[PDB]
This record gives sequence, C-alpha cells and structure tokens, in this order.
Amino acid sequence: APQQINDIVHRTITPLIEQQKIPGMAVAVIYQGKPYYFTWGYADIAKKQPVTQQTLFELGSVSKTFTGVLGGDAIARGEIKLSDPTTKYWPELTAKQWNGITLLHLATYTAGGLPLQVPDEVKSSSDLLRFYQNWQPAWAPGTQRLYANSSIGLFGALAVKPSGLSFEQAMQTRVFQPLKLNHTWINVPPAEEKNYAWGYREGKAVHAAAVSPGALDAEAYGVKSTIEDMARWVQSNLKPLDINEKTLQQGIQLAQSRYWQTGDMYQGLGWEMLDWPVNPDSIIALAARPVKAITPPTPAVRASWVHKTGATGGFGSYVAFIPEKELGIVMLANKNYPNPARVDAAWQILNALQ
Repeated sequence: APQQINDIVHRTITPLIEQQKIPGMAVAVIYQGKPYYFTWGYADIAKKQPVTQQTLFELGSVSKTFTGVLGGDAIARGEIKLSDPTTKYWPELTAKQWNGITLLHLATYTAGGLPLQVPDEVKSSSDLLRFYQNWQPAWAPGTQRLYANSSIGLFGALAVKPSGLSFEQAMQTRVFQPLKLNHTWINVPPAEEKNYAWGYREGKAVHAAAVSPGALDAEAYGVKSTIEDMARWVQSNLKPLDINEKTLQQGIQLAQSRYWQTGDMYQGLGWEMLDWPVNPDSIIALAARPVKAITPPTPAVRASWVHKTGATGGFGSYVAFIPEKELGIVMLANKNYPNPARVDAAWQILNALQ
C-alpha cells in the first residue's frame, strides 16, 4: 500500500492490539475505491495458525447490514413493503398489541420495546409464536428505539417469506453471490473450517452456536466472513449504483436511508449513520431513546459516516465508510474488545486519509 496508508494503519493498530491483547486481527482500508489489507497475529493460538486474508471471523451484529440489504432487495422486488403490518406476513400473530406494528418498526428497533434476546428456551416454531404473542410492548409503535435482536431478527425471517426461500438461501442467491462474496457464510461448510478463526473469551477458544430457527440468530448475528469479502461489501455499499442487479442496487440504497433520528444518529436498515463531518466523540445493557420520524425517509446521503459494530462471545468487528470520500475501513478481531476503542481507531485512520 502507499506508505501513508501503511503508516497510519500500523501506527494506529499496533498499539490497539497491544492495549486490548487481541490475539489476531485483519484490517482493510478502502481508499479511492481500492482495498488495502493488513493482518496480525493468530487465528488459532494453540495450532499456531496466522490470520490471513482468507481467515473467517464472526461478524456478530455487523450481520445486520446484510439482513437490512436483503430486506431492501425484497422491497425493491415488490415482495414486501416496510409500511405493511407484521401480521400480513405472519397471520398467526393475532394478539392485539401487534395492531400497528409494521416491518419498518421491526427492522429499526421501534416496535415498542421488543427484548434484546429471543429467550434461550424458544426452540420450535410454536415456541417462537408464543414468545411474540405474549410480549407486552412498553410503548406505542414508532416512539422509542431499543436495540433488539428479536426485532431485526424477526424482520429478516419475515422479509424472505414471499420468496419461498430459506433465509440462508435468499442471502446466498440475492446478496452474497451477485456481489462475489464467495467466502461469506452463515453455516460454515466443512471445506472452509481450516480458515475459521477461533474466538477468544477469557483466554478460552470459542465459536458461536450453530444457527437455529428458534434463536433467529442467522437473521440477527450469524454471518462469518473474510477481510477480502468484507472489503468488497464496503465497496458495494460505497458505490451501489455500480451494482448490475437492479433490485440489489436499490436494496443497498434503502438500507442506507435515514428512517429515525436519535440525537446525532440516524437509523437505517442494519446500517447506522451520522452526518459527515462527524464529531469523533459523537460517534449499557439497555438504552431506550425517543426517536423522531424522518417523514419521508432521506435517501442515502453521500455526506455520511455509515457504520456498524458487532460482537460475539469471542469476536469484535467494526465497519465504517464515507460515501462522499470513497473511503472505508473494516476491522475484524478474534476478541470482543470495547466499542469505543474500535471507533477511535477507525476515525483516526479515516480522518488522516480524508
């Protein structure tokens, strides 16, 4: 890479890895549209396997950006509308509190306080229905944002219903394949296990549980990817109108539209955004925030900091990009280290290149 990119990356990431005791890390910088890759340390400490450009990391909630775009693609296909009631796609959801809760509310955590987690005990399709039927909202729909995997997870499941495809098949065929994300997985094939990094939690090697319909974890936090595929994902989100597939192009734009505002933050589908330039300090188990509706939603604003954090038991990920500047970064690590450290490092790198 240009020595300038080399030097800001190394000067920023080396101390981060030291301070946070990160076993392995991969970074991509997208600069004037082209990707530049950096790797450090270990995918597997015990087997002495290095992080490479081929190493798979668990994305955690960064998966929500894929879910948001897949949903956006389904809207563009005319299969679903965000304005539709949830009950249109799940008629068994007869309980009265569901009146007025739309797919938009599910996608954007504004349904009225859906819980962070689908309970562990939920296994069968009947168990899942019972959970959503019995849930009592604290708030009217579209009044407060409360981040919830049970909200965006259900959005993902319902968005693919009209297609007739499983969520995984829809994601593969409609998003991964067209964008040539050929090493991005929900279920990791046996052939790819050699490249699947271990996560590290309290010094112990860990992986996420295999996804299951009762957890809605494929839909909310189940994607694994390489630094190369994630750089390609950022490129695709930086320049959606260069994508050949018409509905995928509009799906990406829809996911970067601004639906709600909370302080300086705007909620998209999966993606979260702030106006650029951002105050770097402007970028808790439960945080309930009143939302202002953006009526109608602002189409993807090029002058934005668009980003998403993600974590699993053993992994910490971050993606951020600025469309106006053709600039972006992906940071993948096999330890879950604090979010502000990720954002600090990303901003230091992008600001220097901007």
